[PDB]
This record gives sequence, structure tokens and C-alpha cells, in this order.
Amino acid sequence: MKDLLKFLKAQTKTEEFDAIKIALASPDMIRSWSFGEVKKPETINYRTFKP
Amino acid sequence: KSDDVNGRTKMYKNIVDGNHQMEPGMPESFNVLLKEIRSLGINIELED
Amino acid sequence: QQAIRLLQLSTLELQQELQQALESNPLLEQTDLHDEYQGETTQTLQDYLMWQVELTPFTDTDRAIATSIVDAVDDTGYLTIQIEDIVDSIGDDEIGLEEVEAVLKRIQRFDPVGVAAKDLRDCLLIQLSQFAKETPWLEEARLIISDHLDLLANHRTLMRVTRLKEEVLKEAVNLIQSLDPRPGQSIHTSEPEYVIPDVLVRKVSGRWTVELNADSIPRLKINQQYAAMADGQFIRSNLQEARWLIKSLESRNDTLLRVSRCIVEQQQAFFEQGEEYMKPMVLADIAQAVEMHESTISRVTTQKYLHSPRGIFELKYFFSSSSTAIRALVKKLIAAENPAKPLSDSKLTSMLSEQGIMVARRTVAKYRESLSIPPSNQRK
Repeated sequence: MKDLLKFLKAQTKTEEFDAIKIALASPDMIRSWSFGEVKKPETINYRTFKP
Repeated sequence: KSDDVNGRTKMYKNIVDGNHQMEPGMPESFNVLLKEIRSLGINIELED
Repeated sequence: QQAIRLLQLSTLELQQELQQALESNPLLEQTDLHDEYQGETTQTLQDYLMWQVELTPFTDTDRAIATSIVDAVDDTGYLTIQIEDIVDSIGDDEIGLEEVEAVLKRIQRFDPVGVAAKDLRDCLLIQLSQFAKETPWLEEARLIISDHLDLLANHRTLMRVTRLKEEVLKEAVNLIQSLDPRPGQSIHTSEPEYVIPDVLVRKVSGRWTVELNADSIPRLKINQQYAAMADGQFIRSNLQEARWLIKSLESRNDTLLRVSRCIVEQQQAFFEQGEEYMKPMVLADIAQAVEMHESTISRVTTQKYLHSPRGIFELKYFFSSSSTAIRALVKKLIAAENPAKPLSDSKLTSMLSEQGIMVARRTVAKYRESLSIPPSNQRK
């Protein structure tokens, strides 16, 4: 379990590939890689240094 | 020697053991170039 | 009520509110736009401890147990989890609670020695195990911390309990004081957090300039390529609102500058020498000095911080809700300097009036008498 996570991340880093693809990005795809929308130009808070 | 993130450590645990070999993997800065191209309106994947 | 909310927000909070407001109406700050590479490096903290587990054989199954320990290691170097709590994390029935002690000790023994040890006596005891080196005084020493006799050193009460010989035991306790209690936490390059100054204060030669302000103050320009003058009246109504905005903003900086001048003048005695011993100025007292309403001065006093030569302060702390301190000042002053010419009583009262502390020529005398020092008898 915890060994299965700990090493699963390690041994699946051996996942391999071939044939680099290239294409154009769609709005739905570009939103696919998005984990969130960056609304605010601020960098860090400066009262606390948590971003 | 340099680029790979995991290969350097997994190699270091070898050199001291006395088994001279490598588990190369992929250079990390190529994985960076993928994201830098992916920041444009371009998509770049890894097939097969 | 737009101006009152404008003044007393944090300087960081204000500019954040205006930035939203700046998007809504066409006004523009100074953009520093003139129209015509590495900030990074690696560091190792617990990553150093992980260098251990890769090279040192735990096989596979125990290495995951050791990796589960390094996460629990605090910056101080001690485990947050209970030894049975990491047992919960692995979620295995083959740990036995004995095997976790087997690996936990082995990672303790890699430098920093003593690291990752519960209860700090482990750290001291497991410091000693490797530290033993066969010698010299540790045999008696290992007894004190291990027996629970670690009530000491709270204070010879040990002698009754320990029975070792008296003064020679200090040659153990002295050897106990040479152990690092909690390796290895070390300084990163964090500045660390620096509080951006609101206002500023310092003294140019023989004067005090409270002029302030740091670059916190936003510089807003209301002029753009939209100077053209339902549609048109909207831009006139917004331009009207934006021309009031810069005025209200400029007044905030004008008030901060003024309030700062009067709060430093009233309190200078604290400012000039040391800290505390501040004459308790009241909001009304400063409110009497200048026309500002007490509600407005309380608000501006709230979150706008102040830089001082000694420390940084909220400006709310300046407010609040005697003989001994002046005596130490007298002693410090007269004991200081006086290489040839002694400092006369008249000179002390002059010096203290100059700095803002109010003392009579006669009270300085009685303070110096209570100090037991005769005036001016001492000379070259």
C-alpha cells in the first residue's frame, strides 16, 4: 500500500515513449491542462509569504 | 551525469556499491521544453 | 464613505482595492513602459537525510518505512508522529512496531547524530550511544538522563539521588552541556520576512526628519489618450469620480505625513533613548493638535505601520490602554563620557530637555543623590 505508492511512483517513472507529436491547441484542450484560472496579478501576499 | 533528475541519484547509489551501470531515463530540461512549448497555443505530446 | 474606507485600509490592502477599482474606471498608474536570466538554485534539508536511504541498504520494504519517517521530521529535528502513528501510516500488519524502532534508530545514527528522536532524551541518549566511544565520564552521565532523573538540572539535589561524588559530577554535567540538543536546522537564505515600512523616520544631523514615505505610496495619473470630452456623460461621470479619487488619495498621504510629525514629537523621549518609557499621548491629544477628527485619526492609526531607527511599529502601539527608568538614564549618561570635564547638573538637564525628557535641575540632583554619586567631585 504505502510501499505500493512510494515505489509505484518510482517504477512507473520507467514509463517510456516514442514519436513526439505536434499539433495546435484547442480552447478545450488548453483548459484541459489548466488546474485553475489566474485572475489576480499579485505574486505573494507580503503580510504572509504564502502566495 | 547532469541533466536527469532521478538518474543522477540512482547512479550515485551504484557508484558507491561498485556496480557501474545506469538507468538513464529522460533529461529533465526536455520535460521543461515540453511545458514551455505547451505554454503557447501549440500542443506537443509523446506517442506510441 | 468612499474616502473613509480609503484611508485606513492596509497600504497593501488599499492598493489591492484600487487595482480592482483601477480596472473599472479608465485611470492609469505610472506604468514605466518604454516601448522600443536565473533566480534559482538547489538546496537540501531533509533531502540530505534521503541521501542516506538510497545508498544504505534497507532492502525495499524497510526503505519505505524510513521514507515515512523523514516527513514527520520537524524543522527542529524531532518527530511529530507517535511511533505508533507512523505505524498507522504504513497501513501494514508486518511492521510489528518493533521493526519501526529498528529502522528509526538506524536513521538516527546517520549524521546529524541524535536526529529524529522523540522526547529529546532519546536524542540525548541516542546521542550518547554512538558518542560513547568507550569514555570518559558518560557512564555516570548516561544514568542521569535515562533514569528519568532529568528533573535536574532544574537546580546538589542530584547528589542525594545520584550518590556520585559532588563536585566531580560537574565534570560530567559540563560534558553533558557539549551535546547539540537539536541538530541540524540551519539558516536558509530567507531574509526572512521583512515588513514593508509605512512612513519612515530617521535623524539628519541635529534634526529629526519624519518626512517619510516609503515607495508603498501609489502614484496615480488620471491622464490618458482618452481626453475626449449616454456615452460621453459616463466618461465625464467616471473622470469626475477619478479626479475626486486622486484628491482623496493625495490627502491620505498628506494626513499620514502630518499625523507622523505630531506622534513622533509627542513621544520623542521614547524615540530618542531606548524603548518604552513613552509619555502616554492620547488620540484626543493629537486630535487637539490638528483639526482631524478622532474617528479619522483612530482609523489612520490602525493598520499603517511605522519604521523607527530601533524596531518597526504599528503606530497603534504608540498609544496605551517612572523614577527608576530616569535614574538609569542619569547613571548611563554621567557614567558615560566625562573623560576630563565632568558633566554638570545644568548640562544633564539641558541634554534631557533636548531629547524630550522633562526633569528639573533639582530633581536631577535628588536622582543623582539616590544613585549615591556626588556631583562633579570626580575630575582628571
